[PDB]
Amino acid sequence: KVLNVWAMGDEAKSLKELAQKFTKDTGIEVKVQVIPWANAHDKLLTAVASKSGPDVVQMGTTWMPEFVEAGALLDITKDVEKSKNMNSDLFFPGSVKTTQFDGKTYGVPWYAETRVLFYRTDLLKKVGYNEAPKTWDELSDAALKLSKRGKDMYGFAIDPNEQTTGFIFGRQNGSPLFDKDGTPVFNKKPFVDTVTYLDSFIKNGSAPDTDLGLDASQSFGGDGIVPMFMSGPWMVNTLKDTAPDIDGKWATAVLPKKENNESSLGGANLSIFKYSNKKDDALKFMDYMSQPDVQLSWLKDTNSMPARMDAWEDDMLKNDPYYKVFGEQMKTAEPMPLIPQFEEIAQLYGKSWEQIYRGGADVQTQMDTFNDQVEALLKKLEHHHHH
Ligand SMILES: OC[C@H]1O[C@@H](O[C@H]2[C@H](O[C@H]3[C@H](O[C@@H]4[C@@H](O)[C@H](O)[C@@H](CO)O[C@@H]4O)O[C@H](CO)[C@@H](O)[C@@H]3O)O[C@H](CO)[C@@H](O)[C@@H]2O)[C@H](O)[C@@H](O)[C@@H]1O
Ligand SMILES: [Mg+2]
Repeated sequence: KVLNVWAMGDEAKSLKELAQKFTKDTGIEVKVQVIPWANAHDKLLTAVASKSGPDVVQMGTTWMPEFVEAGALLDITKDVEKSKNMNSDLFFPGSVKTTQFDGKTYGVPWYAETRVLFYRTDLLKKVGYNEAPKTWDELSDAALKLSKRGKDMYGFAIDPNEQTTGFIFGRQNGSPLFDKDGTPVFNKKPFVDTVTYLDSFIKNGSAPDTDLGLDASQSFGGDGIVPMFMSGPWMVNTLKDTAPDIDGKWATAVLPKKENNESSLGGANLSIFKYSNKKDDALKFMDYMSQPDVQLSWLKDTNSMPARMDAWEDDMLKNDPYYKVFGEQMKTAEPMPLIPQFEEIAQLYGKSWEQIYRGGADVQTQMDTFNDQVEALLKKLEHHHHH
């Protein structure tokens, strides 16, 4: 009797609230499950293996190609063309790219995100930076200077389990990641030099080489143990809600540049699980949640980025300092490679990064290994497409 919705993290709390109003408005009962992002990919895999799971699923954009490849998401092309709230034409092209495969559409953008630099304005001033670092050389320099405040003080965080980080920096140094032929180029100089660059922060003590176990207010607030980092909109919301002691002492900025300062485009879509016996009510739910006023309500409350383009004309999105930075960054933000093995490739990058930063492996050598692993994965997939 109940429409099952799987959602993730902090956003799923807003979705649960909205779903309560949906149930009041339509009479359709809805149970929203809240799944940590850390566990979600495994939970999705289990649902696919068992063909049992939710009716509506919040899908991280980077996993769209995987779960379309697996046949787990319903083709909703005809249905979204005929909604006035879910039509692809309303959304940013980069967001739409995460939903469309071989001419068919498999979800509706729910929110977008991109990654920006968060920095303590007061602490950067004290090391001679009146504005955020704007190049790789400046990020390195400021970070190293901030790390000299003390043995347990740092300058910049590199999250070893953040799928986007290595690949963002790689593209900034001109690596396409995969060349025109689909061949991975992780062992070519642009990428190798990127990973050397990131390792430089570990080697010089300016990025922590273990998880310090601090929440954002404890690491970025107070005396600013970690005084620069990269994140998305959800960290503006977190810091506004949890770090009052640094109100007026931090800001965001666009990413520092190397060749370019491109960031990632991510977020989440709403999709219908292929095996659902509630497809009609799933679509009603998605249409309702795509109402522009329903969207803007929760988006602005959480400082989140709409994937719907006309939302950006809203006075807050044009004039709020955080939204100005996100909007600027979004102009050039690109999805991670939209390939069905992305997550597994990212996890492989993670292992290789750990061999380097913790194991002391030579970067070129480890990138040769990693690139071979990736090529092997791609061949393994190709073979499934050639029976
Ligand atoms: O990778 C799948 C999917 O990720 C989306 O990013 C979402 C982000 O998830 C990242 C995670 O963030 C956590 C946060 O969820 C958690 O509440 C706090 C406190 O525990 O810690 C982090 O900040 O970070 C890990 C790396 O450590 C990363 O793997 C996750 O992707 O969570 C945000 C808060 O819910 C979401 O706003 C954000 O969308 C991408 O947007 C999407 O493209 C990816 O497919
Ligand atoms: Mg130090």
